[PDB]
Amino acid sequence: QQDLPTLFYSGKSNSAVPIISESELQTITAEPWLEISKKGLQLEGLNFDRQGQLFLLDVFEGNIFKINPETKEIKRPFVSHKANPAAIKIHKDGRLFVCYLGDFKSTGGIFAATENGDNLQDIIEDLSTAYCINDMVFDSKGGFYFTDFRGYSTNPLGGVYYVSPDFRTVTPIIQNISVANGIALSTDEKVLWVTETTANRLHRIALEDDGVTIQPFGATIPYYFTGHEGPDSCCIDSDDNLYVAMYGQGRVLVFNKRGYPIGQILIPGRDEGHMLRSTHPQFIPGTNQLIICSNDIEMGGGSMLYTVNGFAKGHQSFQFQL
Ligand SMILES: [Ca+2]
Ligand SMILES: [Ca+2]
Repeated sequence: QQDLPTLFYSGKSNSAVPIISESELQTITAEPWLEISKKGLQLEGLNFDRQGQLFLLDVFEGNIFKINPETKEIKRPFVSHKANPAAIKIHKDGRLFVCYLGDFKSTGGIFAATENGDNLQDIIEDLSTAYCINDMVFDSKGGFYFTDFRGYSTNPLGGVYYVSPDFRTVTPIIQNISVANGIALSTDEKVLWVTETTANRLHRIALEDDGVTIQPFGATIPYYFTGHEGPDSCCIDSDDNLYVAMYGQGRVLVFNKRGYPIGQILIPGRDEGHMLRSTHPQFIPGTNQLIICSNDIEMGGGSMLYTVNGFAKGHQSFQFQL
């Protein structure tokens, strides 16, 4: 697909530190790519495997879907045995890691399994930990950072934690976050991006070489989002731009490597209150074609994946590591 709405490095989108308002951002409207269901499913957790196949899920029913981007064929290999799964991150060894929220209070955690639902492993046990995990991102060593999705605006119970490659140690990276949601590592893995949903803030965290210590005055707030509900999941491209799905806003915002907004992707029907639940953005491996999932549960509609071409090709994350 080459005739898809595309984002270019023109105007202020090509500036290192653009001074601009959201209404002035280079904007494009996403094209419908594939309807998952006529029924309302809370789509989330987009992630491609080493073979370029798309894996995603729906929070409330816990269905795990596998999609052939080429044929548009949709399969449903298995259903999560844990309540409210919210993200899927594929390991370099092929396993699917599934972050779940549980009861939203503390019964969340992370489990791993084959693409067919076999060999269920408790990476982060649910009942023994207070965590309710929404997303995660693997570093090149096999360790990973995850977001603790808890609390609300003035009750910052959330935060970000790092799990060692052997999965035996959990280390706090940054805490006192009002519902940490989205998370991403820069291409050099020295910068961690985190979205705080209930406070509408974007966090940029500069890390030391050990991957756990924050550089002096290294955790900052480069951007204050606006509108109900707030920032959700995010991913980066090979140019270190950050794509942030805005939950309840029917759009995705794109920031350059310095945390400045350079692009905006609208979901068809948002003005009328449709498809406002845009939750996750992800690139088709080896290309700059972006997929975005959203749903019309609020308006009694269905679940749909949308698409556009981003500023650059998707980044080669952990599952694509050789
Ligand atoms: Ca837990
Ligand atoms: Ca999310």
